[PDB]
Amino acid sequence: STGSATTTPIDSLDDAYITPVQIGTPAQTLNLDFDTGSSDLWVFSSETTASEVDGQTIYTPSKSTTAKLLSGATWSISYGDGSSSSGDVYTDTVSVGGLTVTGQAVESAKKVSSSFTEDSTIDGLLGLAFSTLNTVSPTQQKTFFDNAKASLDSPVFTADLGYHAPGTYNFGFIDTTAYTGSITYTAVSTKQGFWEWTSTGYAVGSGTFKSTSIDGIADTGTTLLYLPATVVSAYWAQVSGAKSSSSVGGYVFPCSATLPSFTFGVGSARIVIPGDYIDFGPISTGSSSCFGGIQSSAGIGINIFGDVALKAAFVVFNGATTPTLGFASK
Repeated sequence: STGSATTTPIDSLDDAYITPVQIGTPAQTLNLDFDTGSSDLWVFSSETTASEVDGQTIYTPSKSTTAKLLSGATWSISYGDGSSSSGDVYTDTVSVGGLTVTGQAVESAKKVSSSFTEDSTIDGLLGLAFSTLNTVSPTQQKTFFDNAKASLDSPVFTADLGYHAPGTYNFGFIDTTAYTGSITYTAVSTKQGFWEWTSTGYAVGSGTFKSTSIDGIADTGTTLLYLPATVVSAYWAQVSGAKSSSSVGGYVFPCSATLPSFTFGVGSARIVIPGDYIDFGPISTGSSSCFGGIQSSAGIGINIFGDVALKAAFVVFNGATTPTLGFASK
């Protein structure tokens, strides 16, 4: 089997991407944030605290003939931006882009933190990291990809995120029309439950490439590119007026700037992030100070190849017995 679904930016900055997911019988379609950095599929629901729902589409398990309470199971998760959610668990039929999993754990939110409430366009998350990170207790549950894997034509999914435009998540096949040149594959460590890999270095603009190992995670659920302070300083030093602002919470730059590109290494291959992808616009409405898309990972504890990096590439998440990651230009 295979699946293919379009993923759409939630706003003009590509702050996140949503992908329609069919849950239950008859189908209830919710727009979920596919997140290769976590492993829980959770949704706004009929059980969510009413004051914490503001415009989201909810899953109502009582209206699904295939929903079953997973007795005794609870979940609770916290994300890297400080947001969180928790609740109980159903199993139900879940389909993405024509690919169907029966008995998928659908984690129903009883509580969500303020930033989720405020994100009216995100109806939940669909985790695509390794199932060892799934938070369901006392019986850990498998991700959608883990459940679908055996049935897929090939045990892979791909992320093809658009810049200020829709893109595609495919399951079970590699669309050889969706990228240019060849796919370069690179080793993955699953020791921390992430799609963790090591970039071979970087360049700023038209500058020379610096060969240096940068361990980090391919994370579709994180907006920006978070890299070591040395790398980030070298980038922003090429933008007149750019500075790190403690009050804003990262590097800002004059909105009048033309940003240089940023290149990262994948083995001997190179992915180029155009400067425009690094612009996240005014820090507040009407400001001439703009927020940067490359930020320091210092104090996160891990480097994160988020959407800013991933949207510059066609990315293969290869879930073979020994997982790997592939990157191609597009």
